[PDB]
Amino acid sequence: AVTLPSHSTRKLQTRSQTWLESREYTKHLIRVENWIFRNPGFALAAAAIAWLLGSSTSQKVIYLVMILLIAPAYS
Amino acid sequence: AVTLPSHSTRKLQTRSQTWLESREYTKHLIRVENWIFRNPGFALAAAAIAWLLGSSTSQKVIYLVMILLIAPAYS
Amino acid sequence: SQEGAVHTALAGALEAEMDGAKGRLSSGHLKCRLKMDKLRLKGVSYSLC
Amino acid sequence: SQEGAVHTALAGALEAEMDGAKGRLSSGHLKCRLKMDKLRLKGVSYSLC
Repeated sequence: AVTLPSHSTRKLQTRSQTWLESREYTKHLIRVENWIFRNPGFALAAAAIAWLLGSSTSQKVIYLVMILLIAPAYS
Repeated sequence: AVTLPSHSTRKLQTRSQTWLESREYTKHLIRVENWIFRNPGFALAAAAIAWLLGSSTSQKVIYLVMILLIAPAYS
Repeated sequence: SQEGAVHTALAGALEAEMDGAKGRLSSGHLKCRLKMDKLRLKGVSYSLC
Repeated sequence: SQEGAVHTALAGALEAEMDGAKGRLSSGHLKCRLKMDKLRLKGVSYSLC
């Protein structure tokens, strides 16, 4: 079907490498990087929505990052 | 491969139904709901990491929701 | 076989059917202006039944 | 088919092999205490060569 829950949630930990280990890092990094490289306008809109939220600067930057990570996965 | 960019980003719009229309809503909701139901403790961890951040109450609840979405996708 | 992954990746794309070399799309739209300057009326000048 | 999905859905699952009705796992973890009080030294009482 469509959902198919990922198994890296319950990663079995042992000295031997797991089934597809060499790919996780670039997996998530590449998905986000590609999605952003396609649509920059949303980077602008996310900057604005972050700036209008949050009092201090730290909260604003954290909001920027969390929006930029939520939108690519549509999670 | 592992990444496989989703096409709903570029949802082709017209009167006729698209390839898999009936599945999008429950797709995303089901993924999130199942992941949270499997691991309850992260609800508490997210509540704490929210409460430590953000002055107002509304900002803290927005933080809680955004964390509880960004985690199930490991986005 | 990587095929179901492509099938669910193709979420939100239009279907289409194909016969022979030609493929007939299933959804689109067009913009046609209708020059109705040479439409007449067949009925006028007929007596009532 | 959706198999290509199950191959990527599995990430962080151990690989195992199978012979007959038995399955050999090659990645594990065992805890054993070693009673080494019935070991002797074979070399004792040997002239230096």
